[PDB]
Amino acid sequence: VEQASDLILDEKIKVTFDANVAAGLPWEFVPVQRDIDVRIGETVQIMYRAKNLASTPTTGQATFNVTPMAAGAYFNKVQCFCFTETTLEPGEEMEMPVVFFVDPEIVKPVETQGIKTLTLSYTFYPREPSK
Repeated sequence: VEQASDLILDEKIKVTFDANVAAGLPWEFVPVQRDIDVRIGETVQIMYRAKNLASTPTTGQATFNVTPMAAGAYFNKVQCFCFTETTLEPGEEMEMPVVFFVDPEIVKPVETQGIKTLTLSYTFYPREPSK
């Protein structure tokens, strides 16, 4: 429950935040690190930041693949929507904290049964008017 010390068993499980960007979002979408580890539950704060480098406002509405393959379900980002890139005016600095961990429920089902490097492949590529 945006904390996990019932479930923080020892697996220092590595995670690989695959941030990507293309024309469609002309924003300096910085990952904080490529990757982290969490003790399967360890609520770590990882920010994200986006400077809008269009010379016009853009939207953002960026697609992802929230999984290495099997898992994704077990990707404990915060719920309630809040990846708010949405829209920015030309020069505006979006930044937000995310708090994150891997669910140790990953080490339960046949689905995963071996999967342990979580990744979210984020693709900032919706639409620019012109940068």
